[PDB]
Amino acid sequence: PNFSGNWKIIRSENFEELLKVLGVNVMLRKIAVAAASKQAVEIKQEGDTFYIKVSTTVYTTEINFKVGEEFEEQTVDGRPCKSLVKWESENKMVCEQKLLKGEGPKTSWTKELTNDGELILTMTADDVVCTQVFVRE
Ligand SMILES: *C/C=C(C)/C=C/C=C(C)/C=C/C1=C(C)CCCC1(C)C
Repeated sequence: PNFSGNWKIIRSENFEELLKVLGVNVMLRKIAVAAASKQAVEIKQEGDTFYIKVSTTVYTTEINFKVGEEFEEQTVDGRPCKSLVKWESENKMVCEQKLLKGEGPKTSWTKELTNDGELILTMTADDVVCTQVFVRE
């Protein structure tokens, strides 16, 4: 594969419905949808080690992991979790998450590089799947 690059969002679907499952109230959901439309992702991949920076206009967060090794990050709605990334194929990885504290919907995410040069991110809470599509800058 190779996920390395600077990626800019071109499409974002079902993000509000995801936030709704996660308990976010309507006005905040609308503002978060707007923020998501400015999302940028920077990736550096070395073998199965990933450094990922996801940002919007006013916020930035860094995700560092190695495939197959547990790490800590946060769920979409901001709750600390334990995460584990595995490959599903040559160019797709899937992350399963578990809340460090309490209960909540079952969340996960995937990243995929398509043959047409897009990066597809999916984020899931229970039955609801958000799909976001990026292209290289
Ligand atoms: C591997 C790529 C991942 C895990 C991308 C994670 C992206 C986020 C957690 C972004 C979340 C956002 C919200 C929850 C609302 C505001 C808009 C975003 C895109 C910053």
